[PDB]
Amino acid sequence: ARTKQTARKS
Amino acid sequence: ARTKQTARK
Amino acid sequence: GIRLSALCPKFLHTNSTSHTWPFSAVAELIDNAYDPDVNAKQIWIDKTVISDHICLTFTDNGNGMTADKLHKMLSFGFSDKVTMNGHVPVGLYGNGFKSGSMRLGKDAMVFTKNGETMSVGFLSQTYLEVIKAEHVVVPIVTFNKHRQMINLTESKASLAAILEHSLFSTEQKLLAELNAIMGKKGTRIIIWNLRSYKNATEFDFEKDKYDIRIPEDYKKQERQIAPESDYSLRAYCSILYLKPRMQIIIRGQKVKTQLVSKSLAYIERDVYRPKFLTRTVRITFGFNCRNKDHYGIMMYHKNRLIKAYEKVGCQLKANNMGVGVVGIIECNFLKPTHNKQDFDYTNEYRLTILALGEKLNDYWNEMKKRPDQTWVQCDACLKWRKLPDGIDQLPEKWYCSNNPDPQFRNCEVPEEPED
Amino acid sequence: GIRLSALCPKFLHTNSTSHTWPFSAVAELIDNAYDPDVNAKQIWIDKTVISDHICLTFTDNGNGMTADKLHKMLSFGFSDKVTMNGHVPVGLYGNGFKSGSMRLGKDAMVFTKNGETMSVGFLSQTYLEVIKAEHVVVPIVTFNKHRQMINLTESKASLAAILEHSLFSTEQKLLAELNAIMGKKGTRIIIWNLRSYKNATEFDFEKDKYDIRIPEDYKKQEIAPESDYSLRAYCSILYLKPRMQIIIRGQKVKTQLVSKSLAYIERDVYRPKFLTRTVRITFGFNCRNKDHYGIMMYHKNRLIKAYEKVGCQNMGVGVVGIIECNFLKPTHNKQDFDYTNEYRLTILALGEKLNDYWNEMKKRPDQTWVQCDACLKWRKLPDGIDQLPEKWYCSNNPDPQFRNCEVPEEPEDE
Ligand SMILES: Nc1ncnc2c1ncn2[C@@H]1O[C@H](COP(=O)(O)OP(=O)(O)NP(=O)(O)O)[C@@H](O)[C@H]1O
Ligand SMILES: Nc1ncnc2c1ncn2[C@@H]1O[C@H](COP(=O)(O)OP(=O)(O)NP(=O)(O)O)[C@@H](O)[C@H]1O
Ligand SMILES: [Mg+2]
Ligand SMILES: [Mg+2]
Ligand SMILES: [Zn+2]
Ligand SMILES: [Zn+2]
Repeated sequence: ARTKQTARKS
Repeated sequence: ARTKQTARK
Repeated sequence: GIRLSALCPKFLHTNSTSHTWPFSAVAELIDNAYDPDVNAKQIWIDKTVISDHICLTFTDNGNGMTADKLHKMLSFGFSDKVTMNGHVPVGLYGNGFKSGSMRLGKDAMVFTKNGETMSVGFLSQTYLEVIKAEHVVVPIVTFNKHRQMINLTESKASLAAILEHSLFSTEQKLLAELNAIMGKKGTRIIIWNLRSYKNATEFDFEKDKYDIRIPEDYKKQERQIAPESDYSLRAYCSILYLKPRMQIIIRGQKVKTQLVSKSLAYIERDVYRPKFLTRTVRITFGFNCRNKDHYGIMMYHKNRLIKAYEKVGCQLKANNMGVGVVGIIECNFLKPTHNKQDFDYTNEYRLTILALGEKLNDYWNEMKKRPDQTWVQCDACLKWRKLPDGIDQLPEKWYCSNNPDPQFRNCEVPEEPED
Repeated sequence: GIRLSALCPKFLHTNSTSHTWPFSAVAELIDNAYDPDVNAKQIWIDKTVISDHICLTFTDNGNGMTADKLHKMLSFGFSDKVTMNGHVPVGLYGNGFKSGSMRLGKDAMVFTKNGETMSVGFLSQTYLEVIKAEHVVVPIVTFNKHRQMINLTESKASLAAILEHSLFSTEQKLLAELNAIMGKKGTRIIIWNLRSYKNATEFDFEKDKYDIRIPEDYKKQEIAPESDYSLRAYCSILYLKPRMQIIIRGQKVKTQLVSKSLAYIERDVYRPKFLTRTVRITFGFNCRNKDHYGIMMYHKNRLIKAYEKVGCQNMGVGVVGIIECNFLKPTHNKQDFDYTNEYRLTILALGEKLNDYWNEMKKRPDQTWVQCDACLKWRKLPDGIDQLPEKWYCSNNPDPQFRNCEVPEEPEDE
């Protein structure tokens, strides 16, 4: 299915 | 009853 | 006609008194997933809210349990674990789940699937107090692959109990968690009524979203400046296994295992050859390039970490010696203590400790970005839901209502801000 | 239809793994005698041989147990102890006998008299292995005051097992131990199959026959203070305000007193935010040695930690503090407290206070014997016996090793 990605921020 | 006594060591 | 020894509910708390550092308990749960009988590739450790209760959850994609095995798990002392293919189980005592769960919280639930059946087991102090049980009873419900109840008399009673006193008041609420184990096989442990001080949990979940941490008032008792492992679960999990075979994911961000070669400098190797053994023991000595000040010996047992930063030899003697020096040894010949945070203090342990110090001294004289989050979009509502790392593959169509995460299981719930 | 949680015999070993200092296990047995439900005034701790097995025995003159109470003792988690007349039980957890016994040895037996009945209880790892039991099963035999069995179905099976797998082969052998409790009431615990290293016991009995000791091969994980390696030294400091008399190897244990142990004594107070009440502290400089100093932390009158360094860990020395913290919680082996925030604070306070204190401030007892009326032989007696019967025979000897008239008299000490 559809999937984004993101940046996790410390 | 009867009882002795003694030094230790 | 002879009587069975009996277990009183109060004992559940008593068994937990070995663990003075919460992480030792967590570690036990991890070990059980790691161990070759389960063989989980991944374990997910999470913080969540259910039925208005903060919970810690441990979920794995391992082999799962039969109803009977689950009973043994909820029983004290039953362990039958054997090495497979060089994979050596950590567990021999048969007490670790009980000791750990109960250390973390008052009540616990276990959901498991072995792919032929699924069962649910209840281990609650709260339940026991309320019904004033004089014995420890562990309710169990078991189902067929078709979601049909079986072993009915026990299940029927067991189930009634779970719904009434459990977090989950309905058959539907229960099955959801069973669902959260995505694979055909696997296990989910939910623990609630966590220890609270200051009317807040002993754990701090807010300082770092991606970690479970111990709040500062934090050094371990033995320590005096604290390395990360003492207060951070993630940091600790990195060093937990010498040669990892499993992937640990905390709060949805996977844990990257530390490597010596990339962690130490001027690596040298030494051998331990004591009279009481028929085999050599390898040792690795390194200088800590990274934080100068976490140094010492890491002692591993069966590929598992027992104590770290033990100071040996000159390091013991004074302020100024051995600093930055780290040692790695595995001692399978030693015996772990009740919480597996130490070894039995025996002539052999003492000898090993002495040798490490002498050996360490020799060495000393001789020498002189987080991974990305992943989201999935709900097919029904088009909202974006956060996903934990480590999933091998997803179904073709995914809906908010099949979400493992408890907090976002219906489309009606607001989409969560990105960072 | 809900199942009971089960106990596997293997757990008996597992439950013992918290004790890494054997004296911790010993201390636990002593505690049970001390506690107000028992109310013993003496406990005798001895080493002896029975049936070719070295044995450790714990015998007390306390209230004893009903059979049911015996079952609970051999069960996990049952404790019902309440303070009486300002005597506060140490017991909380309900695990202390099992953890202690099993740590000391594989097999243990309990003989008890409550003055209405007497009972014998078996808790053996060895027995369980042999019969390949899947559950922990604890045989119990019970008797009326007349030496007649009661609760027969349980008792008959229990006796058969006990006679067969026990140290005691015969009914006659068992009742001898019941007899070693001289009084109407009391308890005797026998432990055998002791931990052995290098084909000898973990304990050293040879070096001092009046002590139980840990061999040179000694210090705790932590120059060692005496209490680390001598049970006698340890027992002295075990209770802050002693209520019971401890006899080891037949020689009673002389308790220390703060006065006559410390000099320049000063008082101090701890007034934490978290506590309703104040806690006193006593600070002293150590007379006897020097090297041994720190805080003595007592809980419910019992000693949890000793010689714990605080403040300045060199600088600051020979300084002792005594505190009792009933607000802390002891760990599984009762050798430490739970590492809570409160514990941490207490340690911190202790150090500051100790620091202030520093800145500011700068023939053993005789043996007794009885003569046997039917040998004329002299047999040794342990201290602490208030009353002897009018006539005494080797047959009624508590010591297992001189219960026979045909047993040569022991030499007196050179
Ligand atoms: N996540 C899991 N998946 C499958 N089986 C499990 C899991 N956790 C526990 N078990 C079973 O339950 C038993 C209890 O585990 P535990 O209480 O840790 O005992 P143990 O690991 O066998 N020995 P120890 O951990 O050394 O006390 C294990 O032996 C397993 O058979
Ligand atoms: N010497 C003894 N004389 C009489 N009763 C005893 C004796 N030892 C044990 N018991 C009984 O058996 C129980 C077992 O003791 P133990 O196993 O130490 O539990 P506990 O003292 O209640 N709690 P804890 O000691 O903190 O684990 C006690 O509650 C006593 O009631
Ligand atoms: Mg385990
Ligand atoms: Mg006790
Ligand atoms: Zn949706
Ligand atoms: Zn005689």
